[PDB]
Amino acid sequence: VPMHPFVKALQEHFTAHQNPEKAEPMARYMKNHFLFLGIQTPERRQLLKDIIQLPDQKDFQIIIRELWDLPEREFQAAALDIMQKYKKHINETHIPFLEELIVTKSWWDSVDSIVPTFLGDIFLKHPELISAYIPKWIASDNIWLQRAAILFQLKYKQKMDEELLFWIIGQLHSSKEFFIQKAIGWVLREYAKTNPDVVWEYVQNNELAPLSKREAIKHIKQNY
DNA sequence: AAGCAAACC
DNA sequence: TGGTTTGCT
Repeated sequence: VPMHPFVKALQEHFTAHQNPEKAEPMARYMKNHFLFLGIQTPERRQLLKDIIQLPDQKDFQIIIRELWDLPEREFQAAALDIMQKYKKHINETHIPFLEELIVTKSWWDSVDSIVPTFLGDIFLKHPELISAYIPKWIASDNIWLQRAAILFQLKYKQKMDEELLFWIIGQLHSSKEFFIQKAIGWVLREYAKTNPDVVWEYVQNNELAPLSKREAIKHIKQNY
C-alpha cells in the first residue's frame, strides 16, 4: 500500500477511470504477465496530468518505486512518465536505481522505455563508467540487462561507439533468446541508418543468428 | 509531425 | 511472413 500522497492520489484517480473492456486485450498483449486497468497512453497521460495539477526531487525515487510495486502495468508506465519530468536530476548515481527498474516487473515495454533514453543519456555523459556495467550485464544471464547493454546506444546515431557496439553484439550473438536476437537486429538496423557500410561489413564478416542478420540488413541489403 | 518499428500472431 | 495496433522522436 503506497504511502506517498502523490502515489495514493494517482492510484485512486487511475482506478476511478479503469476500463475492464480494454484491460483484457492490453494484458494479452503483454502475454498476461501483468494486470491492467485498461488505460491506454493518451488517457493515462491525461490522468497523470490531472494529479500534477510536482513533488520535490528528493521524493522521485520513492514515488517511482511505490508505483513499480503496484499490480497494474499502467502504474509502471506512469512511473516512467514521471521519471521523465525529473530528467535534469538523473545522473550516474542513479544507474543502480535504473538497474532495479530493469530487473523488476521486467518486460519489453518497461525496459525499452528505460534503456535508450535514461541509460543512454547517462552513459553519454559518463562513458568511462560503461566498463563497470556493460560487461556485468552481459555476464548476468538476465535477458533484460543484456538487452540494456545492446540498446543503451540505440539512439546515438553519429555518437555511436562502433567498436563497443560490435563487441557487445559479439558477446551476445549466440544467445537463444528472442529478445536478445531481436535487440541485436534492431540496434544494427538503426545504426545502419547512420553508418551503413560499417554495419554491412560487420554482418558479412561476423556470425549472427539468422533473425539478427535479417533484421539488421532489412533496409540496406538492396545497396550491395 | 509522421515516419518508423517495438510488440502481437 | 507480413498485416495490425500503439506509441515514440
